[PDB]
Amino acid sequence: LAASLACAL
Repeated sequence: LAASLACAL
């Protein structure tokens, strides 16, 4: 989940 937030942004 954490990585998905950074990736998206």
